[PDB]
Amino acid sequence: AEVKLYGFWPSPFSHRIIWALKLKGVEYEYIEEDLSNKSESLLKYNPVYKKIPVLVHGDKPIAESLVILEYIEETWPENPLLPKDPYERAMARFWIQYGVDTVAALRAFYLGSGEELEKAAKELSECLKILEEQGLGDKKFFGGESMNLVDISYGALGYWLAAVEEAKGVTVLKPSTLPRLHAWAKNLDELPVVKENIPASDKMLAYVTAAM
Ligand SMILES: N[C@@H](CCC(=O)N[C@@H](CS)C(=O)NCC(=O)O)C(=O)O
Repeated sequence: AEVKLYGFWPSPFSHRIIWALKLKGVEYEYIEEDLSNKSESLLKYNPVYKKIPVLVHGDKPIAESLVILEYIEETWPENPLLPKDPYERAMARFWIQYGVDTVAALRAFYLGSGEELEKAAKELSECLKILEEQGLGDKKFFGGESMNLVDISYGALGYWLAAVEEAKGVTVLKPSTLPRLHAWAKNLDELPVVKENIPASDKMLAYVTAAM
């Protein structure tokens, strides 16, 4: 109500927006899209990309999850998900942009097989070690003592990557090699705002498996 969210159930890109809206207490109408039979509404609201998610606020559409998250932060500023200091805001945006590199590494791992899969697993691990060492550090959350937009952007490193790891038979994010990032991902997975708003583990696995 007031806000509509066009999504796809198994997509972390959609889950990101749900978490942000719940952290802001904003009520929304969720519309599930069939990506092989896209609604007329989705095609009208996101003509450029024809992708979910799309947030519609008072009949005006915002596409692209990272753009939507910034819009939510600016439109409902209470309970900030970005810091005030411009430098710390720039560091948040920097690590969100590093998410592009992370998604690419996740994608190569997702698609890898044989000695390719072992390559991509090693490269994903190296990508995550940089994120852990230079991004997260010794903080409980990327946002410090509470989640910020960076935590939301990387939350898929828990439930989603875990499902992919199971399907692939290879675990990359593990406590022995990434103790701080693994603890972060586990803690985020156990947070009610996340745990209540991701698919059941069995459904998530079933999905990634199929996709493969
Ligand atoms: N950069 C976009 C990516 C979103 C995206 O890739 N959405 C996929 C589903 S996870 C999609 O809608 N694909 C349309 C299609 O399958 O043709 C974002 O962050 O919102």
